Amino acid sequence: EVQLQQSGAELVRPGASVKLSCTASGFKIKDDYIHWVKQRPEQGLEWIGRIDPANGHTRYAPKFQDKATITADTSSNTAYLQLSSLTSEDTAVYYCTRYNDYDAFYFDYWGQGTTLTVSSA
Amino acid sequence: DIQMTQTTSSLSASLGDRVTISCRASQDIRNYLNWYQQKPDGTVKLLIYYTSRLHSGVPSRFSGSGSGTDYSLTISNLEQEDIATYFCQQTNTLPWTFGGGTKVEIKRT
Amino acid sequence: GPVEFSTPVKDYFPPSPERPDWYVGAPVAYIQQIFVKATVSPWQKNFLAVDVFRSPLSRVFQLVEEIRNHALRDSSGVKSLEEVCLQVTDLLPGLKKLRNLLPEHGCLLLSPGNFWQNDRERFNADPDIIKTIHQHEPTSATLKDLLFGLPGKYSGVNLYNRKRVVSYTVTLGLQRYDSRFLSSLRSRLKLLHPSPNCTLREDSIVHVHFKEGTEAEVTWGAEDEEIWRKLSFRHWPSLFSYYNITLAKRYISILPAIPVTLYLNPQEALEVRHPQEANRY
Ligand SMILES: *[C@@H]1O[C@H](CO)[C@@H](O[C@@H]2O[C@H](CO)[C@@H](O)[C@H](O)[C@H]2NC(C)=O)[C@H](O)[C@H]1NC(C)=O
Repeated sequence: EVQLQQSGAELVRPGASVKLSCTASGFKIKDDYIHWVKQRPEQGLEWIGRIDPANGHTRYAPKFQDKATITADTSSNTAYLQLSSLTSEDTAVYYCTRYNDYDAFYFDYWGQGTTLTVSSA
Repeated sequence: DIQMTQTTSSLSASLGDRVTISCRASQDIRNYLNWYQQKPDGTVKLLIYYTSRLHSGVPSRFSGSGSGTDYSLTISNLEQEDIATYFCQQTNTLPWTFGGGTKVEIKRT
Repeated sequence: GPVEFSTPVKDYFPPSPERPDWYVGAPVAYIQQIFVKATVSPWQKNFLAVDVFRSPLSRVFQLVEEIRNHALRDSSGVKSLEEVCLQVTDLLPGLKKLRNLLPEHGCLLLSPGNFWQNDRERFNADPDIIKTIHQHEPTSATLKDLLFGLPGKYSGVNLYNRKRVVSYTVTLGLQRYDSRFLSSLRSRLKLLHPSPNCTLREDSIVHVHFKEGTEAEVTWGAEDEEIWRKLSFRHWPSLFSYYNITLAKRYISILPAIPVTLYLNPQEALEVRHPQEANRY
Protein backbone atom coordinates (compact mmCIF):
# COMPACT_ATOMS: atom_id res chain seq x y z
CA GLU A 1 0.00 0.00 0.00
CA VAL A 2 3.06 2.24 -0.26
CA GLN A 3 2.32 5.06 -2.68
CA LEU A 4 4.10 8.26 -3.72
CA GLN A 5 1.51 10.57 -5.27
CA GLN A 6 2.96 13.30 -7.49
CA SER A 7 1.54 16.63 -8.61
CA GLY A 8 0.15 17.37 -12.05
CA ALA A 9 1.81 18.46 -15.26
CA GLU A 10 3.50 21.87 -15.17
CA LEU A 11 4.02 24.50 -17.86
CA VAL A 12 6.35 27.42 -17.12
CA ARG A 13 8.32 30.12 -18.90
CA PRO A 14 12.12 30.03 -19.22
CA GLY A 15 13.84 31.65 -16.27
CA ALA A 16 10.96 30.92 -13.88
CA SER A 17 11.01 28.58 -10.88
CA VAL A 18 8.91 25.47 -10.25
CA LYS A 19 8.26 23.42 -7.12
CA LEU A 20 7.17 19.84 -7.75
CA SER A 21 5.68 17.97 -4.80
CA CYS A 22 5.45 14.33 -3.77
CA THR A 23 3.13 13.18 -0.98
CA ALA A 24 3.70 9.78 0.60
CA SER A 25 0.96 7.44 1.76
CA GLY A 26 1.33 4.17 3.61
CA PHE A 27 4.59 5.28 5.26
CA LYS A 28 6.21 8.28 6.91
CA ILE A 29 8.83 10.11 4.86
CA LYS A 30 10.73 10.52 8.14
CA ASP A 31 11.61 6.82 7.88
CA ASP A 32 13.53 6.88 4.57
CA TYR A 33 15.42 9.06 2.13
CA ILE A 34 13.41 10.69 -0.67
CA HIS A 35 15.03 10.95 -4.11
CA TRP A 36 14.25 12.85 -7.29
CA VAL A 37 15.12 11.41 -10.71
CA LYS A 38 14.92 13.00 -14.17
CA GLN A 39 13.95 11.16 -17.35
CA ARG A 40 14.57 12.89 -20.67
CA PRO A 41 14.01 11.10 -24.00
CA GLU A 42 17.24 10.30 -25.87
CA GLN A 43 19.18 10.70 -22.60
CA GLY A 44 17.40 8.27 -20.27
CA LEU A 45 17.23 8.55 -16.50
CA GLU A 46 19.59 10.46 -14.23
CA TRP A 47 19.87 11.10 -10.50
CA ILE A 48 19.19 14.62 -9.22
CA GLY A 49 19.42 14.31 -5.47
CA ARG A 50 17.90 13.15 -2.22
CA ILE A 51 16.86 14.40 1.20
CA ASP A 52 16.81 12.71 4.60
CA PRO A 53 13.60 14.20 6.07
CA ALA A 54 14.62 13.36 9.65
CA ASN A 55 17.71 15.59 9.39
CA GLY A 56 16.78 17.85 6.50
CA HIS A 57 20.15 16.83 5.05
CA THR A 58 20.17 16.96 1.26
CA ARG A 59 22.67 15.82 -1.32
CA TYR A 60 22.83 16.35 -5.07
CA ALA A 61 24.66 15.19 -8.14
CA PRO A 62 27.25 17.79 -9.20
CA LYS A 63 25.16 18.62 -12.28
CA PHE A 64 22.27 19.93 -10.16
CA GLN A 65 24.10 21.65 -7.29
CA ASP A 66 23.08 25.11 -8.54
CA LYS A 67 19.81 23.98 -10.17
CA ALA A 68 17.77 21.80 -7.80
CA THR A 69 16.76 22.33 -4.19
CA ILE A 70 15.15 19.43 -2.32
CA THR A 71 13.14 19.93 0.87
CA ALA A 72 10.69 17.96 2.99
CA ASP A 73 7.86 18.69 5.42
CA THR A 74 7.28 15.79 7.80
CA SER A 75 4.01 17.10 9.24
CA SER A 76 2.48 17.21 5.75
CA ASN A 77 4.46 14.08 4.79
CA THR A 78 5.50 15.78 1.55
CA ALA A 79 8.82 16.18 -0.26
CA TYR A 80 9.51 19.02 -2.68
CA LEU A 81 11.91 19.66 -5.54
CA GLN A 82 12.51 23.25 -6.63
CA LEU A 83 13.96 24.07 -10.05
CA SER A 84 15.36 27.56 -10.63
CA SER A 85 16.61 29.52 -13.64
CA LEU A 86 14.59 27.23 -15.88
CA THR A 87 15.56 26.58 -19.49
CA SER A 88 14.39 24.38 -22.33
CA GLU A 89 16.76 21.63 -21.18
CA ASP A 90 14.56 21.31 -18.08
CA THR A 91 11.65 19.89 -20.09
CA ALA A 92 11.41 16.35 -18.76
CA VAL A 93 9.64 13.84 -16.52
CA TYR A 94 10.51 14.00 -12.83
CA TYR A 95 10.07 10.93 -10.64
CA CYS A 96 9.82 10.91 -6.86
CA THR A 97 11.09 7.75 -5.20
CA ARG A 98 12.91 6.34 -2.18
CA TYR A 99 15.00 3.40 -1.14
CA ASN A 100 14.50 1.00 1.73
CA ASP A 101 17.77 -1.01 1.95
CA TYR A 102 20.78 1.02 3.06
CA ASP A 103 23.54 -0.99 1.43
CA ALA A 104 21.88 -1.98 -1.84
CA PHE A 105 20.19 1.42 -2.32
CA TYR A 106 17.51 0.19 -4.72
CA PHE A 107 14.52 2.41 -5.50
CA ASP A 108 11.66 0.12 -4.49
CA TYR A 109 8.70 2.47 -5.03
CA TRP A 110 8.30 5.26 -7.57
CA GLY A 111 5.85 8.05 -8.24
CA GLN A 112 3.86 8.12 -11.45
CA GLY A 113 5.99 11.00 -12.78
CA THR A 114 5.46 14.73 -13.32
CA THR A 115 5.92 16.30 -16.75
CA LEU A 116 7.57 19.73 -16.75
CA THR A 117 7.44 21.83 -19.93
CA VAL A 118 9.46 25.01 -20.43
CA SER A 119 8.37 27.02 -23.46
CA SER A 120 7.70 30.65 -24.35
CA ALA A 121 4.51 29.68 -26.21
CA ASP B 1 31.47 9.22 -12.83
CA ILE B 2 30.70 5.57 -13.58
CA GLN B 3 29.25 5.18 -17.07
CA MET B 4 26.83 2.30 -17.62
CA THR B 5 26.17 1.23 -21.21
CA GLN B 6 23.54 -1.16 -22.56
CA THR B 7 24.61 -2.82 -25.79
CA THR B 8 21.24 -2.94 -27.58
CA SER B 9 18.71 -0.14 -27.31
CA SER B 10 16.05 -2.37 -28.91
CA LEU B 11 15.36 -6.10 -28.89
CA SER B 12 12.74 -8.18 -30.72
CA ALA B 13 11.44 -11.43 -29.24
CA SER B 14 8.43 -13.76 -29.19
CA LEU B 15 6.06 -15.11 -26.56
CA GLY B 16 7.59 -17.87 -24.47
CA ASP B 17 11.08 -16.99 -25.71
CA ARG B 18 14.19 -16.56 -23.59
CA VAL B 19 15.33 -12.93 -23.57
CA THR B 20 18.60 -11.47 -22.30
CA ILE B 21 19.50 -7.83 -21.64
CA SER B 22 23.11 -6.96 -20.86
CA CYS B 23 24.93 -3.89 -19.62
CA ARG B 24 28.55 -3.00 -18.93
CA ALA B 25 30.03 -0.71 -16.30
CA SER B 26 33.04 1.49 -16.96
CA GLN B 27 34.66 0.11 -13.79
CA ASP B 28 34.14 -2.53 -11.11
CA ILE B 29 30.86 -2.07 -9.24
CA ARG B 30 31.08 -5.10 -6.92
CA ASN B 31 27.67 -6.53 -7.90
CA TYR B 32 25.79 -3.34 -6.90
CA LEU B 33 23.50 -3.42 -9.92
CA ASN B 34 19.72 -3.00 -9.92
CA TRP B 35 17.31 -3.71 -12.78
CA TYR B 36 14.16 -1.64 -13.35
CA GLN B 37 11.25 -1.96 -15.78
CA GLN B 38 9.38 1.00 -17.28
CA LYS B 39 6.04 0.52 -19.02
CA PRO B 40 4.93 2.61 -22.01
CA ASP B 41 2.57 4.27 -19.52
CA GLY B 42 5.67 5.57 -17.71
CA THR B 43 5.46 3.80 -14.35
CA VAL B 44 8.79 2.38 -13.16
CA LYS B 45 9.17 -0.78 -11.09
CA LEU B 46 12.18 -2.42 -9.49
CA LEU B 47 12.91 -5.90 -10.86
CA ILE B 48 16.28 -7.01 -9.45
CA TYR B 49 18.71 -5.71 -6.85
CA TYR B 50 22.29 -6.65 -5.97
CA THR B 51 22.55 -8.36 -9.35
CA SER B 52 20.50 -11.46 -8.50
CA ARG B 53 17.94 -10.71 -5.77
CA LEU B 54 14.27 -10.64 -6.74
CA HIS B 55 12.19 -7.82 -5.32
CA SER B 56 9.08 -9.08 -3.57
CA GLY B 57 6.17 -9.51 -5.97
CA VAL B 58 8.32 -9.94 -9.10
CA PRO B 59 7.53 -13.08 -11.13
CA SER B 60 10.19 -15.77 -10.85
CA ARG B 61 10.75 -15.79 -14.63
CA PHE B 62 13.12 -12.84 -14.13
CA SER B 63 16.70 -13.53 -13.11
CA GLY B 64 19.99 -11.67 -12.93
CA SER B 65 23.65 -12.57 -13.17
CA GLY B 66 27.07 -11.07 -13.70
CA SER B 67 30.15 -9.65 -12.02
CA GLY B 68 33.10 -7.35 -12.46
CA THR B 69 31.99 -5.00 -15.21
CA ASP B 70 29.48 -7.14 -17.13
CA TYR B 71 25.95 -7.91 -15.94
CA SER B 72 22.85 -9.41 -17.52
CA LEU B 73 19.12 -9.67 -16.89
CA THR B 74 17.27 -12.72 -18.23
CA ILE B 75 13.58 -13.30 -18.87
CA SER B 76 12.92 -17.04 -18.97
CA ASN B 77 9.67 -16.89 -20.96
CA LEU B 78 8.64 -13.58 -22.51
CA GLU B 79 5.09 -12.84 -21.39
CA GLN B 80 2.78 -10.36 -23.09
CA GLU B 81 3.10 -8.25 -19.94
CA ASP B 82 6.90 -8.11 -20.33
CA ILE B 83 6.83 -5.52 -23.13
CA ALA B 84 8.71 -2.56 -21.67
CA THR B 85 12.04 -0.77 -21.35
CA TYR B 86 14.69 -2.12 -18.98
CA PHE B 87 17.30 -0.02 -17.17
CA CYS B 88 20.34 -1.03 -15.13
CA GLN B 89 21.42 1.27 -12.30
CA GLN B 90 24.74 1.09 -10.46
CA THR B 91 24.77 1.82 -6.73
CA ASN B 92 28.51 1.34 -6.15
CA THR B 93 29.87 4.89 -6.47
CA LEU B 94 27.95 7.73 -5.01
CA PRO B 95 26.33 9.57 -7.96
CA TRP B 96 23.95 6.85 -9.10
CA THR B 97 24.15 6.23 -12.85
CA PHE B 98 21.56 4.45 -14.99
CA GLY B 99 22.20 2.67 -18.27
CA GLY B 100 20.40 3.66 -21.43
CA GLY B 101 17.25 1.59 -21.49
CA THR B 102 16.73 -1.45 -23.68
CA LYS B 103 13.28 -1.77 -25.26
CA VAL B 104 11.67 -5.20 -25.73
CA GLU B 105 9.12 -5.68 -28.51
CA ILE B 106 7.27 -8.44 -30.34
CA LYS B 107 8.46 -9.77 -33.71
CA ARG B 108 7.03 -7.82 -36.66
CA THR B 109 8.18 -5.81 -39.68
CA GLY C 1 16.47 11.84 29.03
CA PRO C 2 17.17 8.36 27.66
CA VAL C 3 18.14 8.07 24.02
CA GLU C 4 15.23 7.75 21.60
CA PHE C 5 14.59 4.74 19.37
CA SER C 6 11.66 4.74 16.96
CA THR C 7 11.42 1.38 15.18
CA PRO C 8 13.21 -0.87 17.71
CA VAL C 9 11.28 -0.60 20.95
CA LYS C 10 12.61 -0.65 24.48
CA ASP C 11 12.82 -3.55 26.94
CA TYR C 12 14.23 -3.75 30.47
CA PHE C 13 15.97 -6.61 32.27
CA PRO C 14 18.12 -6.20 35.42
CA PRO C 15 20.00 -9.25 36.74
CA SER C 16 19.28 -9.70 40.44
CA PRO C 17 22.03 -9.72 43.10
CA GLU C 18 6.70 2.19 31.59
CA ARG C 19 10.10 3.44 32.77
CA PRO C 20 11.92 1.79 35.69
CA ASP C 21 13.64 4.12 38.13
CA TRP C 22 17.11 3.26 36.84
CA TYR C 23 16.38 3.85 33.12
CA VAL C 24 17.35 7.52 33.10
CA GLY C 25 20.63 8.40 31.41
CA ALA C 26 22.40 7.20 28.31
CA PRO C 27 23.78 3.64 28.45
CA VAL C 28 27.41 2.95 29.22
CA ALA C 29 27.56 1.33 25.78
CA TYR C 30 25.47 -0.42 23.16
CA ILE C 31 26.31 -4.05 22.39
CA GLN C 32 26.09 -5.31 18.81
CA GLN C 33 26.53 -9.03 18.15
CA ILE C 34 27.32 -10.43 14.71
CA PHE C 35 26.41 -14.09 15.17
CA VAL C 36 28.14 -16.36 12.65
CA LYS C 37 27.18 -19.94 11.84
CA ALA C 38 29.49 -21.80 9.49
CA THR C 39 29.82 -25.25 7.98
CA VAL C 40 31.89 -27.18 5.45
CA SER C 41 28.72 -28.13 3.64
CA PRO C 42 29.95 -30.86 1.25
CA TRP C 43 31.40 -33.37 3.70
CA GLN C 44 33.64 -36.29 2.82
CA LYS C 45 35.34 -39.30 4.25
CA ASN C 46 39.03 -38.78 5.05
CA PHE C 47 38.31 -35.42 6.72
CA LEU C 48 39.68 -35.19 10.25
CA ALA C 49 37.77 -33.84 13.22
CA VAL C 50 39.85 -30.66 13.16
CA ASP C 51 38.71 -29.94 9.59
CA VAL C 52 35.26 -29.39 11.12
CA PHE C 53 36.22 -25.98 12.53
CA ARG C 54 39.60 -24.77 11.22
CA SER C 55 38.30 -23.56 7.86
CA PRO C 56 35.20 -21.90 9.39
CA LEU C 57 37.42 -20.18 11.97
CA SER C 58 39.75 -18.92 9.25
CA ARG C 59 36.97 -16.65 7.92
CA VAL C 60 36.76 -14.59 11.11
CA PHE C 61 39.66 -12.41 9.96
CA GLN C 62 38.05 -11.44 6.65
CA LEU C 63 34.72 -10.93 8.42
CA VAL C 64 36.34 -8.62 10.98
CA GLU C 65 38.04 -6.64 8.22
CA GLU C 66 34.70 -6.32 6.44
CA ILE C 67 32.97 -5.03 9.59
CA ARG C 68 35.79 -2.64 10.47
CA ASN C 69 36.07 -1.19 6.96
CA HIS C 70 32.32 -0.85 6.37
CA ALA C 71 31.34 2.64 5.23
CA LEU C 72 27.79 3.88 4.72
CA ARG C 73 27.72 5.08 1.13
CA ASP C 74 25.24 7.94 0.84
CA SER C 75 25.41 8.89 4.52
CA SER C 76 23.66 11.80 6.21
CA GLY C 77 25.73 11.62 9.39
CA VAL C 78 27.88 8.87 10.85
CA LYS C 79 29.79 7.22 8.01
CA SER C 80 32.17 4.60 9.45
CA LEU C 81 32.45 2.45 12.56
CA GLU C 82 35.26 4.54 14.05
CA GLU C 83 32.85 7.48 14.26
CA VAL C 84 30.40 5.54 16.43
CA CYS C 85 32.15 2.80 18.40
CA LEU C 86 33.43 2.81 21.97
CA GLN C 87 37.07 3.81 22.42
CA VAL C 88 39.35 1.98 24.85
CA THR C 89 42.87 3.05 25.74
CA ASP C 90 44.65 0.76 28.21
CA LEU C 91 43.92 -2.37 30.16
CA LEU C 92 44.33 -2.21 33.91
CA PRO C 93 47.93 -1.77 35.11
CA GLY C 94 47.75 -5.17 36.64
CA LEU C 95 46.33 -7.79 34.28
CA LYS C 96 48.63 -6.89 31.39
CA LYS C 97 49.05 -10.62 30.75
CA LEU C 98 46.14 -10.16 28.33
CA ARG C 99 48.16 -7.89 26.05
CA ASN C 100 47.82 -9.06 22.43
CA LEU C 101 44.62 -10.89 23.46
CA LEU C 102 42.27 -7.94 24.10
CA PRO C 103 42.15 -4.63 22.18
CA GLU C 104 44.04 -1.94 24.06
CA HIS C 105 43.87 1.17 21.87
CA GLY C 106 40.97 2.05 19.61
CA CYS C 107 37.66 0.40 18.84
CA LEU C 108 36.29 -2.22 21.23
CA LEU C 109 35.86 -5.25 18.96
CA LEU C 110 36.13 -8.87 20.11
CA SER C 111 36.20 -12.05 18.04
CA PRO C 112 37.96 -15.43 17.96
CA GLY C 113 40.58 -13.84 15.74
CA ASN C 114 41.85 -12.01 18.81
CA PHE C 115 43.50 -15.26 19.87
CA TRP C 116 45.92 -14.64 16.98
CA GLN C 117 46.08 -10.82 17.12
CA ASN C 118 43.73 -10.67 14.11
CA ASP C 119 46.58 -12.12 12.02
CA ARG C 120 45.69 -14.70 9.39
CA GLU C 121 49.36 -15.63 8.98
CA ARG C 122 49.65 -16.27 12.72
CA PHE C 123 46.51 -18.41 12.53
CA ASN C 124 47.99 -20.39 9.63
CA ALA C 125 51.21 -21.00 11.55
CA ASP C 126 49.24 -22.47 14.48
CA PRO C 127 49.27 -26.29 14.75
CA ASP C 128 46.73 -26.66 17.59
CA ILE C 129 43.64 -24.45 17.56
CA ILE C 130 42.14 -26.20 20.58
CA LYS C 131 45.29 -25.61 22.64
CA THR C 132 45.49 -21.97 21.59
CA ILE C 133 41.82 -21.40 22.46
CA HIS C 134 41.99 -23.14 25.84
CA GLN C 135 45.47 -21.91 26.82
CA HIS C 136 44.02 -19.42 29.35
CA GLU C 137 41.14 -21.31 30.96
CA PRO C 138 41.22 -21.77 34.76
CA THR C 139 34.38 -17.26 38.66
CA SER C 140 34.38 -14.31 36.28
CA ALA C 141 33.84 -14.83 32.56
CA THR C 142 36.62 -16.71 30.81
CA LEU C 143 38.71 -15.34 27.96
CA LYS C 144 37.25 -17.94 25.60
CA ASP C 145 33.73 -16.78 26.42
CA LEU C 146 34.72 -13.14 26.03
CA LEU C 147 36.31 -13.67 22.62
CA PHE C 148 33.75 -16.12 21.22
CA GLY C 149 30.65 -14.32 22.47
CA LEU C 150 28.91 -17.66 23.13
CA PRO C 151 28.76 -19.96 26.17
CA GLY C 152 31.27 -22.36 24.63
CA LYS C 153 29.29 -25.55 24.16
CA TYR C 154 27.27 -23.78 21.46
CA SER C 155 30.45 -22.88 19.58
CA GLY C 156 31.12 -26.37 18.24
CA VAL C 157 34.91 -25.85 18.26
CA ASN C 158 35.74 -29.30 19.59
CA LEU C 159 36.96 -32.69 18.41
CA TYR C 160 33.57 -34.36 19.06
CA ASN C 161 31.34 -32.14 16.89
CA ARG C 162 28.76 -34.44 15.29
CA LYS C 163 26.66 -31.83 13.45
CA ARG C 164 29.81 -30.16 12.07
CA VAL C 165 28.30 -26.68 12.40
CA VAL C 166 30.42 -24.13 14.25
CA SER C 167 29.06 -20.89 15.69
CA TYR C 168 30.90 -17.87 17.02
CA THR C 169 30.33 -14.15 17.36
CA VAL C 170 31.92 -10.76 16.79
CA THR C 171 31.15 -8.28 19.58
CA LEU C 172 31.02 -4.51 19.03
CA GLY C 173 30.78 -1.90 21.77
CA LEU C 174 29.31 1.38 20.57
CA GLN C 175 29.33 4.75 22.30
CA ARG C 176 26.59 6.13 20.03
CA TYR C 177 23.48 4.77 18.33
CA ASP C 178 22.97 5.45 14.62
CA SER C 179 20.00 3.77 12.95
CA ARG C 180 21.29 4.48 9.43
CA PHE C 181 24.77 3.09 10.04
CA LEU C 182 23.57 0.03 11.94
CA SER C 183 20.94 -0.81 9.31
CA SER C 184 23.59 -0.34 6.61
CA LEU C 185 25.90 -2.76 8.42
CA ARG C 186 23.14 -5.35 8.79
CA SER C 187 22.17 -5.01 5.12
CA ARG C 188 25.79 -5.36 4.02
CA LEU C 189 26.33 -8.50 6.09
CA LYS C 190 23.06 -10.08 4.94
CA LEU C 191 23.88 -9.31 1.30
CA LEU C 192 27.36 -10.81 1.59
CA HIS C 193 26.36 -13.85 3.68
CA PRO C 194 22.67 -14.70 3.22
CA SER C 195 21.11 -16.97 5.83
CA PRO C 196 18.76 -19.67 4.52
CA ASN C 197 15.63 -19.22 6.66
CA CYS C 198 16.85 -16.98 9.49
CA THR C 199 13.94 -16.01 11.74
CA LEU C 200 15.77 -13.96 14.38
CA ARG C 201 13.78 -11.14 15.96
CA GLU C 202 15.01 -7.65 15.05
CA ASP C 203 12.67 -5.21 16.83
CA SER C 204 13.61 -5.09 20.53
CA ILE C 205 16.51 -3.51 22.43
CA VAL C 206 17.17 -5.01 25.86
CA HIS C 207 18.39 -2.66 28.59
CA VAL C 208 20.33 -4.43 31.35
CA HIS C 209 21.00 -2.71 34.68
CA PHE C 210 23.66 -4.18 36.98
CA LYS C 211 23.17 -3.66 40.71
CA GLU C 212 25.58 -4.07 43.61
CA GLY C 213 28.26 -38.30 5.59
CA THR C 214 25.56 -36.40 3.74
CA GLU C 215 25.60 -32.65 3.22
CA ALA C 216 25.08 -30.58 6.36
CA GLU C 217 22.84 -27.53 6.56
CA VAL C 218 22.86 -24.45 8.78
CA THR C 219 19.59 -23.98 10.66
CA TRP C 220 18.26 -20.98 12.56
CA GLY C 221 15.73 -21.49 15.31
CA ALA C 222 14.36 -20.36 18.65
CA GLU C 223 17.48 -21.72 20.37
CA ASP C 224 19.49 -18.95 18.67
CA GLU C 225 17.30 -16.10 19.95
CA GLU C 226 18.87 -13.90 22.64
CA ILE C 227 21.93 -16.13 22.78
CA TRP C 228 23.65 -13.60 25.04
CA ARG C 229 21.11 -14.50 27.73
CA LYS C 230 22.96 -17.80 28.20
CA LEU C 231 26.25 -16.10 29.07
CA SER C 232 27.37 -15.68 32.66
CA PHE C 233 25.96 -12.91 34.84
CA ARG C 234 29.43 -11.39 35.27
CA HIS C 235 30.13 -11.47 31.52
CA TRP C 236 29.60 -7.79 30.72
CA PRO C 237 30.75 -6.30 34.05
CA SER C 238 33.93 -8.38 33.82
CA LEU C 239 34.51 -7.38 30.19
CA PHE C 240 34.16 -3.70 31.07
CA SER C 241 36.20 -3.91 34.28
CA TYR C 242 39.33 -4.76 32.28
CA TYR C 243 39.21 -1.19 30.93
CA ASN C 244 38.34 0.59 34.20
CA ILE C 245 34.68 0.95 33.22
CA THR C 246 32.05 0.33 35.90
CA LEU C 247 28.45 -0.74 35.37
CA ALA C 248 27.45 -0.22 39.01
CA LYS C 249 24.79 2.49 38.78
CA ARG C 250 24.42 2.42 34.99
CA TYR C 251 23.04 0.13 32.29
CA ILE C 252 23.91 -1.22 28.85
CA SER C 253 21.73 -1.64 25.76
CA ILE C 254 21.95 -4.93 23.85
CA LEU C 255 20.73 -4.66 20.26
CA PRO C 256 19.32 -7.52 18.16
CA ALA C 257 22.00 -9.73 16.63
CA ILE C 258 22.96 -9.75 12.95
CA PRO C 259 23.00 -13.28 11.48
CA VAL C 260 25.79 -14.47 9.20
CA THR C 261 26.07 -17.84 7.44
CA LEU C 262 29.27 -19.24 5.93
CA TYR C 263 29.41 -22.23 3.58
CA LEU C 264 32.89 -23.60 2.92
CA ASN C 265 33.88 -26.17 0.32
CA PRO C 266 36.37 -29.05 0.50
CA GLN C 267 38.89 -27.02 -1.50
CA GLU C 268 39.15 -24.39 1.25
CA ALA C 269 38.82 -27.02 3.98
CA LEU C 270 41.93 -28.68 2.52
CA GLU C 271 43.91 -25.55 1.68
CA VAL C 272 43.60 -24.39 5.29
CA ARG C 273 45.05 -27.49 7.01
CA HIS C 274 48.37 -27.10 8.80
CA PRO C 275 50.58 -29.97 7.57
CA GLN C 276 51.53 -31.05 11.10
CA GLU C 277 47.97 -31.76 12.27
CA ALA C 278 47.51 -34.61 9.77
CA ASN C 279 49.99 -36.77 11.70
CA ARG C 280 48.29 -36.24 15.09
CA TYR C 281 44.60 -36.73 14.27
C1 LIG D 1 39.37 4.56 36.77
O1 LIG D 1 38.59 5.71 36.52
C2 LIG D 1 38.15 6.35 37.73
C3 LIG D 1 37.28 7.51 37.31
O2 LIG D 1 38.05 8.55 36.73
C4 LIG D 1 39.34 6.78 38.59
O3 LIG D 1 38.83 7.14 39.87
C5 LIG D 1 38.86 8.56 40.16
O4 LIG D 1 38.91 9.39 38.98
C6 LIG D 1 38.93 10.80 39.28
C7 LIG D 1 38.87 11.52 37.95
O5 LIG D 1 40.17 11.81 37.46
C8 LIG D 1 40.17 11.14 40.09
O6 LIG D 1 40.14 12.52 40.44
C9 LIG D 1 40.23 10.29 41.36
O7 LIG D 1 41.45 10.52 42.05
C10 LIG D 1 40.11 8.81 41.01
N1 LIG D 1 40.08 8.00 42.22
C11 LIG D 1 40.72 6.84 42.33
C12 LIG D 1 40.58 6.14 43.65
O8 LIG D 1 41.39 6.37 41.42
C13 LIG D 1 40.35 5.65 38.78
O9 LIG D 1 41.55 6.16 39.33
C14 LIG D 1 40.66 4.98 37.44
N2 LIG D 1 41.54 3.84 37.64
C15 LIG D 1 42.69 3.68 36.98
C16 LIG D 1 43.48 2.45 37.30
O10 LIG D 1 43.09 4.50 36.16
